[PDB]
Amino acid sequence: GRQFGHLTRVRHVITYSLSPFEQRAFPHYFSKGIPNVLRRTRACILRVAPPFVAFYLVYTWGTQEFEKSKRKNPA
Amino acid sequence: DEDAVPTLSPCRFTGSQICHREDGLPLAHVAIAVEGPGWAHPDNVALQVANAIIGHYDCTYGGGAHLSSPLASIAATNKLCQSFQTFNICYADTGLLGAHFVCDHMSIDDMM
Repeated sequence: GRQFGHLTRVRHVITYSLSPFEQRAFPHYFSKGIPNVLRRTRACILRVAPPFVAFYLVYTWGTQEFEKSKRKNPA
Repeated sequence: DEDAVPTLSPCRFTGSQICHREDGLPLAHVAIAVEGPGWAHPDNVALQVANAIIGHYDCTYGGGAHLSSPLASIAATNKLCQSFQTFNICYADTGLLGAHFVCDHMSIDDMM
């Protein structure tokens, strides 16, 4: 279902738009663009990054213990 | 006269959209137009002929289904509007050429 004209009630909202043939597809692409990705990165590192390094560490340690274990000195 | 008498500068036509959503009003009003040429241009006559072919409609016109203009006819039988009118507005070197209509919320798409 769904349709358009039966979704919900909206009042007093104007929407100015401009035709795609009158504007640029990539406005300040590098100018405003890159700052935004850095800002999006800041916003999320502390939530995405840590779990992963914990694995990165568990992975390298895990490998070292295993390979070092199949060796032996006395007895 | 003398100094301080300027002329008229041309007006860039843009081509965009302004939507003022207001579900409290009971019928939608829509006006769409391309850029027409100004008063002077010889081709306002052919535009007026084409506009006439499309014509106008209103719910109080007698003759529904049998109206010549296909827009008018399909609008009347299928009840796609309350009214519609073509127009050709003229200004110095530009103008608005198109149509305006008034209809129920579920008929804007078919009407367009």
